[PDB]
Amino acid sequence: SYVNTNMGL
Amino acid sequence: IQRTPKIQVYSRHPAENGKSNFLNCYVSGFHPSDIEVDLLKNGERIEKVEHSDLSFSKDWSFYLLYYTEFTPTEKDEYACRVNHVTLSQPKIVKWDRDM
Amino acid sequence: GPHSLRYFVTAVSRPGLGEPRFIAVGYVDDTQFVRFDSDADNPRFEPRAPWMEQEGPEYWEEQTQRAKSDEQWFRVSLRTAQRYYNQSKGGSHTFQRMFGCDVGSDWRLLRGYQQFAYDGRDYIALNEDLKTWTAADTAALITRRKWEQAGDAEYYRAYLEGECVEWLRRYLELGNETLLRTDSPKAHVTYHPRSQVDVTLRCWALGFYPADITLTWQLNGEDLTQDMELVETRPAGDGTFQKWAAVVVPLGKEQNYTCHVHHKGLPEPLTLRW
Repeated sequence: SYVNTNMGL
Repeated sequence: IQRTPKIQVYSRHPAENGKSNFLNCYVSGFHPSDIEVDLLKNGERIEKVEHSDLSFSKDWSFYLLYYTEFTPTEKDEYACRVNHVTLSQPKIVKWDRDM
Repeated sequence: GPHSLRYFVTAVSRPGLGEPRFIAVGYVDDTQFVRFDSDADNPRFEPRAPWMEQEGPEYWEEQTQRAKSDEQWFRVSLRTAQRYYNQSKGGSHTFQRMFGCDVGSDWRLLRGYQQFAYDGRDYIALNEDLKTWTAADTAALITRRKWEQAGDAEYYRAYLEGECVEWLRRYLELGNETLLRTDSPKAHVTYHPRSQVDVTLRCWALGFYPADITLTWQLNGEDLTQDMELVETRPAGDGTFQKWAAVVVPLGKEQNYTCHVHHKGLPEPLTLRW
């Protein structure tokens, strides 16, 4: 449900 | 950026002396998130006040609900005191039974 | 009817006072249902609506791990932003992220979101096509180039059109009898002499859910939006909301004004007066 951001800023 | 808090003080249910209710202080539209909010009874800080989990709006500005159970009387005065980086001194908003 | 699943995430650095505070809250429509707070005794995703108490250990462990992975991403992102904006260190900064999905009548994806703000200003946002990014300034164009070369957007599109909408549908199932209910507003008009010349008419709307509502004052069938003082919708604390809209009119003319209320729980809008 929650999802991670893949690439770095 | 800095946005000063909007502040509303009010009860959960229509107030009636002798009837338990909840006193709410709703702060919104502010940024950064550090903010200090107290609920006062006759000028004195009330103790068991809780708050909602930090959240924010479409414009990224924050909002929180501080609240405590209580039983209003015709004479006891209630208020919300807020300090924020944008305020040069605490802002005190009295609880108006008709607002 | 439309519904949404949204997460609001905030990371705030506190130089010299520890690692950044990291908080995540999730909502289905206007009902909060989970939270993760890095400053809790035992940081983990926890239910904040009674109907989530139905999810088992495996749901909470996975959610908690996604939160902790995202927490480190924010520690890195606060440092990177400070470099991109060439800011002095020692400053306390804020990174925010909002992501989620709105679905339509067929409870299929209608709008997917994944966007960010730095120190309260837009930084970068996934566009409605779920493929491109809108960078808010030059620093964000740097981030935009990196994400456009990865194929980063495709990943979010798959989650927004899939897992996001499937979990929202699951949540609506779990809390159905409270999430799909409405509480139509209980409204009334109060009267407040201001001078001996004019009076304040205040239209109140209490105990409603969902939060979206339109309160309007009219005179001779025309909207008085230009004269209205409208406070922001506020939580009563019991899952319901309140709002009021006021107008200052001439004494003895108060019977000319009508308050109009529209809300999902009102098949026909209300029309009231003092």
